Amino acid sequence: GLGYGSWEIDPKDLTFLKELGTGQFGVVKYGKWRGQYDVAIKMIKEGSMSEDEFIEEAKVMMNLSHEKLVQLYGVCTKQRPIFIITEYMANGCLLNYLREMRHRFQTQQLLEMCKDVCEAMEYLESKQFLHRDLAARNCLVNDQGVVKVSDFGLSRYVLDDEYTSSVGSKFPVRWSPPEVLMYSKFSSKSDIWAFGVLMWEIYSLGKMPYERFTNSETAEHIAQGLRLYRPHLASEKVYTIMYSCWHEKADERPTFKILLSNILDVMDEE
Ligand SMILES: *CCC(=O)N1CC[C@H](Oc2nc(-c3n[nH]c(=O)[nH]3)cc3ccccc23)C1
Repeated sequence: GLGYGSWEIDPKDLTFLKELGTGQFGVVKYGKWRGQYDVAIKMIKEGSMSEDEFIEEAKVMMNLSHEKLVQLYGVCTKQRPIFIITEYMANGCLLNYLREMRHRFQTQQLLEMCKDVCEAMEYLESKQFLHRDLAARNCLVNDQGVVKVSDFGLSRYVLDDEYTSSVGSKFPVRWSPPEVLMYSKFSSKSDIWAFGVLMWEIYSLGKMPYERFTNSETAEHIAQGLRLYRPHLASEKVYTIMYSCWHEKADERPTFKILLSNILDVMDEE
């Protein structure tokens, strides 16, 4: 209506139904838009986010639509705190989902989770959009068990310096290639590295990568050319795919298109 751009949701159209959890920017709630449509409502804690830069980028993120990307519906801008309105994912965080041993996953289900994420990332790569923080903690699971990539590019708007620089206490060291840790070289190939680590998280049922090491020890390990090794649930062919993501030379890592082809080959063979 009158006072609203295409990227802007009237918060008066929201019904709040359940508290889901709290993350980086604060509380997430389940609700309805205009009485009918399931939404997630992220209440952005004051001072957590570069809000004007985020809102400008929200316009670009609105046009990123792929069935394996958590859809951005819009933002509630006129207020404190602002709200980010997204596709509701009833089964929550992929990391928590993997750690629930009751699911008793088949390796075919784990490969489907890798394929879901890989389709999302191939789409983002096709639009020259980097995720910049790909990990199981940034994937969500819907009521049908479909995995979707969430919070793509949002790390750019985090004001907490512990999260944003390589030797920050909250930087994702364990998902980062050597060139990111050594001189902050972000590229398509740092998303590829992260995707390899996400495949390892899935096949490890949500173990922490390098779980016996500190961030400092992890950085030294990977800089010296040492790597994660094969999760017990990963076949030789699955391990070959995740390992291909960790070539010391970034230009020798595959694309998301090549990874998707390799994952579809294994699905057919295994
Ligand atoms: C692993 C990530 C994490 O810790 N979270 C805590 C806050 C969030 O919880 C959460 N989010 C959603 C959701 N749906 N669409 C979104 O953009 N976020 C759904 C959901 C369902 C059940 C429990 C938590 C939860 C993520």
